[PDB]
Amino acid sequence: QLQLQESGPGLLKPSETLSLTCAVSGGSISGGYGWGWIRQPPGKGLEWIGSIYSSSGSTDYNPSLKSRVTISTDTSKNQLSLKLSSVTAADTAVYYCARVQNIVVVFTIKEFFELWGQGALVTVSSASTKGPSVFPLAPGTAALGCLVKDYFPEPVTVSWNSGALTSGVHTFPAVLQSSGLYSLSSVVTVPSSSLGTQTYICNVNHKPSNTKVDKRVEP
Amino acid sequence: QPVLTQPTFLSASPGASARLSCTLSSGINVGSYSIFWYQQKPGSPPRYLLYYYSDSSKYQGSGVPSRFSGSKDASANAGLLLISGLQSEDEADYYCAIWHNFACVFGGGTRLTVLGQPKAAPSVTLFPPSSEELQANKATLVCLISDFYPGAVTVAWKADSSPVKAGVETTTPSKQSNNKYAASSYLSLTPEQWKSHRSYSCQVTHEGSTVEKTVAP
Repeated sequence: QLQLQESGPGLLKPSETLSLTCAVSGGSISGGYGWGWIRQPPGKGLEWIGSIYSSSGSTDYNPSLKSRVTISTDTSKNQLSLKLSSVTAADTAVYYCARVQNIVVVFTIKEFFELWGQGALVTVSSASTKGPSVFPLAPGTAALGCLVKDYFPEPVTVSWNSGALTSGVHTFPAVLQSSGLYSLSSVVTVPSSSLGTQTYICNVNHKPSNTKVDKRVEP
Repeated sequence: QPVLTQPTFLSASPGASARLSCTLSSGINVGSYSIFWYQQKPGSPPRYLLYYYSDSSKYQGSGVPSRFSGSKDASANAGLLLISGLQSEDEADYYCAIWHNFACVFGGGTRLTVLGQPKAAPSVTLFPPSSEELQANKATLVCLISDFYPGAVTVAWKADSSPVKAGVETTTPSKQSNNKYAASSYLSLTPEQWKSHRSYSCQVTHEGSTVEKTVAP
């Protein structure tokens, strides 16, 4: 019944320290085997960063990252932390927190990542953050949408009507423009008979710039 | 070379069994390692599936159907993930892992394709520039392309009847949750360019046939 609530995505300049947290809800950060962090560069595979063990407070880090990594827990906040110093572009990745469970095999005890946070994309770049410009795309099913133009870095999330509307929603993967900025669109298919009486608002969140826009889309 | 090797891609037929391999390099005996398997679908975090060390020592991840099982192939020095009654929904990336010399070592992952999906033409929706964008002295045509299979399209744009190549940005196709594909294309124009033509068209070609949508000022 435990769940991991991971902190959000964002941009870092090279040489800065990455800092992520994971709040455990639905029970205690203590009493189990341990916790860990795993990352995944966009379009690439998984890489374990390190683990921390609850009984001892001992840590086991990926040896290629050891000099830069700190994993810790704070029992009073029920919180797991990762710090990674002196970042470069090679550290751009989705970072996941996870609960570690041990398992008794034959000659040894081993372990696995049983429960995962949702991931946070951390981008390391010399480019500045830029929040999106959001434009309505005006509309028996009718299509209407929102254009989310010229932002950096990923990600952007889009919901409709504060998440109440999910049926018929299609948010498209972003295009990376030659400028280096991203644009995406989200479209929702709705009954055409509802257009005169139902309000439609796209909620566009760009966490790396702490900016959210709610755009009313009308006929 | 890396301690664990997985094939980049694997295709398998629906209803049949998929056999995903995790080959351990020579000098490392597969008999000596517990093999852990994780499944990852687009957008979502990896999901623990199961581990296998021997017939007497193995365990299934919580909520993972018995269709998924583990084994080892001693002669190939490989751990195996076997998926029976293969469903379309099983299309995902699969990662193996072992603990070796105190580290968690991941394989590079295998992307599993489930064969037999029918060909499907793209649905295309084209939006003209919004009044708000035009007021900001910009104009973007938005061409949204969905539910096509296999995952390849080309996009061309026309101003009236003339090809427009400048200002076009088009994504690579990406797998949807329903295992079909989506892509989008954006044409950047000046408001003056937008107003000076009778129409613009987005033309999406897939398997030799084309769907065109038109919008007008």
